[PDB]
Amino acid sequence: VDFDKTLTHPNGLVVERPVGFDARRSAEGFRFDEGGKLRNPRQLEVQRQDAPPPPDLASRRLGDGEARYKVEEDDGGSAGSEYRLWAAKPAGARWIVVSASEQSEDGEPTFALAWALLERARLQ
Amino acid sequence: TATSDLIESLISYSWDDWQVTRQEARRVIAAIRNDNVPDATIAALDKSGSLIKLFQRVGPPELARSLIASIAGRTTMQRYQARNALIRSLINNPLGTQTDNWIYFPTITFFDICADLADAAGRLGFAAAGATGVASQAIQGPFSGVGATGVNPTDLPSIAFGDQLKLLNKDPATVTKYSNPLGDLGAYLSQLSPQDKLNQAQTLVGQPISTLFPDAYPGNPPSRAKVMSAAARKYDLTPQLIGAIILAEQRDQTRDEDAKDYQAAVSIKSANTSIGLGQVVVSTAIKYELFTDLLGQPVRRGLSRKAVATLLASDEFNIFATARYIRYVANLASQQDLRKLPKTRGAFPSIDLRAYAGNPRNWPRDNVRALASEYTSRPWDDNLSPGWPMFVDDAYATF
Ligand SMILES: [Ca+2]
Ligand SMILES: [Ca+2]
Ligand SMILES: [Ca+2]
Repeated sequence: VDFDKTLTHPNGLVVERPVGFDARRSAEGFRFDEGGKLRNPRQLEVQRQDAPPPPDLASRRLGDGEARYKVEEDDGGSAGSEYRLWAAKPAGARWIVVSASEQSEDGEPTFALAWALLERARLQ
Repeated sequence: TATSDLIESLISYSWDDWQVTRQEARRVIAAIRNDNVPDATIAALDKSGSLIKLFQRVGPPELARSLIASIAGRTTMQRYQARNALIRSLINNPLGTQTDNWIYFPTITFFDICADLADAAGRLGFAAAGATGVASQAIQGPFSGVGATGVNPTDLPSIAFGDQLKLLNKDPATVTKYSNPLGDLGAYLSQLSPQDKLNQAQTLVGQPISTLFPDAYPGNPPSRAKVMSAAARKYDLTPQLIGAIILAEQRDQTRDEDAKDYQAAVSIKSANTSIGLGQVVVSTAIKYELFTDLLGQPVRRGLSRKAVATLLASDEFNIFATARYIRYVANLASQQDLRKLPKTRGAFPSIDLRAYAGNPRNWPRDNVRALASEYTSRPWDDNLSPGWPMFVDDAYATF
């Protein structure tokens, strides 16, 4: 896992843009698309969301805090099924949410980059 | 007769409960395959009570396969009689054909699969023998999978037990070893001359199918090219389009990846991998019943998940599944609202949804590029593969 320059959103969101990824200012944060012309590129979205996440979500510890996530799988193609991570982290009063997708032939991916990107995301 | 006399005398050359000599069995098989009146021969063996004897005395399962497949395939009016004799013979020898590569097919299923396969081959027009092809010797790197090589994924050695656990544990080196070999799709194409590309295409397409059921065919197994043409007519596609889709997959495939694809699918974990020539995903083949045109419903209702994964490693089944699925992705495209696929329209400005409903002879090239994207990835969700469209388009241009 690796990042370079930091990106700041008018809505008070601070994060680093992952190396090898193109970035785009989004409505409530940033979208990162893996660079090059890959067969099966990773897509990443990080956002401030003022509304809370739902219950029922199996959680995990994200450093000095707790994260709530869900992984969903759809049919994809040749490169494997589509896997979609949805993970949210408490930040002050609101929350920061990360979204990632990736195809896999070999079961659920770890989503390491997405988790790194969430954990190191700023509430200010 | 005129082959039953021969066969009748040959089986008198053994004990009642013991199996005939390997070479005698080979001679029975050959006689069966070389015979001009196969139904009559069956009817004859049955009159004399020699038909069941034949199944009892032959042989080890490797030779039982050849015998069963040969009879099931060449046979027609009298097929049911061969089917019935085999059934009574399995009372004694239960294991029959169900071992090795074929352990996921009960012996009666092996028979029915050979029957259905031979019938489809004559009917769809791919029964006829293919010339020996020059296969690649490669064992590593891009284009070293069954597409290039002829080596059935099912024949590859077991991945070392320890390495299997490293795979489950996501060990980077091990996962790299058993993964897609290409990152920069363009750089790979750049290093190939037009002659190199054409060579890969002929190697891919000119080889005999690597089939789990060789003796279901009247003579030798057909060229892959012939099977592709046949699937093309069946699905209103083009052998060039099927060829390009598969060439692309096979470029981004290795021998080691063939081993993981098949072994992980039939392992305790029944992984949901993509297998064989067109890299069909196991669950997709089940979901959309991709074998519909080669196997009748009776056989299809009975196939285990692991039998399906095994069939996908048989070239003719894989080619037909791949074609069925391409035609499915095209019909599904036909019915979209291009307005709701802005990124698709954006990436492929000459896309023509209506043309997808028809033959690819009249598809704009952007239709091939788009479908390539939506073959490697989920179809028509407006998320595109950035590199695959150009990759498949290069293969298509070669064809
Ligand atoms: Ca592959
Ligand atoms: Ca695969
Ligand atoms: Ca897609």
